[PDB]
Amino acid sequence: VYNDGYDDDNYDYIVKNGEKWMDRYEIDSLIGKGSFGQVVKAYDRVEQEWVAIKIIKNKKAFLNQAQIEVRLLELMNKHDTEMKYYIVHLKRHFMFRNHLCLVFEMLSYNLYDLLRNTNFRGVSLNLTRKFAQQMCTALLFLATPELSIIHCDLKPENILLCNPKRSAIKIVDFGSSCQLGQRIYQYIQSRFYRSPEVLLGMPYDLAIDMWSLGCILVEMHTGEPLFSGANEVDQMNKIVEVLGIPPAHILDQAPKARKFFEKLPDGTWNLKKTKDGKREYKPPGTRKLHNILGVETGGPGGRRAGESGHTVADYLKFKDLILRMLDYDPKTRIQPYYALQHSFFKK
Ligand SMILES: NCC[C@H](C(=O)Nc1ccc2[nH]nc(NC(=O)c3ccccc3)c2c1)c1cccc(Cl)c1
Ligand SMILES: [Cl-]
Repeated sequence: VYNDGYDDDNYDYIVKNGEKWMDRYEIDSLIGKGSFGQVVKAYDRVEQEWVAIKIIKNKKAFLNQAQIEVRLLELMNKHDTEMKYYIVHLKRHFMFRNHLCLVFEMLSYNLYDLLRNTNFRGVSLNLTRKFAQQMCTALLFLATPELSIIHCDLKPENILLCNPKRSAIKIVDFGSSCQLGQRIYQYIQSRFYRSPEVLLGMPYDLAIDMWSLGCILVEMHTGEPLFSGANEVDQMNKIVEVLGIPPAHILDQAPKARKFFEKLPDGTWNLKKTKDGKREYKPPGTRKLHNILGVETGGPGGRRAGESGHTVADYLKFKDLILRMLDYDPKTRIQPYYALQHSFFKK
């Protein structure tokens, strides 16, 4: 028996359709599972609305981290400006049957579900621009000095539509987030969206979220992850195919440089030597975003040829923004305020 029969063997609450909690919430059903717990849909009798309840796993390490999440959600939800409306709203939280429960405003499907719905053809450049703009505005809000919040797990599954037929989005899952100067983990971010500084074991700041955004925006237009590594070695090799070897000044300070690269007597770096015969990656920097995006050939896979809103000029602007978001140097990587001034967003 776990938690007196209330929990399964993975620390999760065994959800039961129709259950009424605290003479207030009427559980409709389980609507998602993840590493930190479950999200159920529930009707709130007192406020008379549908809400999403995240039931955190009944396990100390999960509980203690989720408490950092709550503090951050409360700090974001109360901070004064209107940019705060890109962040999901925590309505309240309580303990129930030894689980921490967070009650959220109801939202629709995530950006991954949207892509799946197009059969991974990708969404239009116009829709991509709308998501990009909203996300940069969310990132500008997190960068406001009082908050200085690093999300740490930006990816299509954590950006949700408010309404399934409309373009407005919100960011969820601050379960791994921290504030600048309160960093506690080293292996963070989903692998495909993971930044080079984290791969390399280096100190990291808010710039890691802009790296993830760049990866996300390409994926949303092409339908396909930009850097789809099966593990860390493979993830760094895939980044290198597109962007080249990272600059000497970063690798010279990187504790995990030698997991992926080796230093030559001249002071320059290469990828680590591999078995004779064993070709697997394109040579450094020869997989061009120019071709992935199909800038001059009708978009990703030619699928946008002779469509409105997908001109060569449009694509050149989009490509420039993306490369500025995928700068290897977290100190010169484009910051949210300047990204919003990019010609890609001109009216
Ligand atoms: N890294 C995944 C973060 C998600 C997540 O979707 N969290 C949400 C937070 C707040 C929220 N408010 N409304 C939501 N809507 C849905 O979950 C949903 C599901 C299916 C179809 C429409 C909407 C959601 C979802 C998640 C999913 C499953 C379990 C957890 Cl513990 C977290
Ligand atoms: Cl969440």
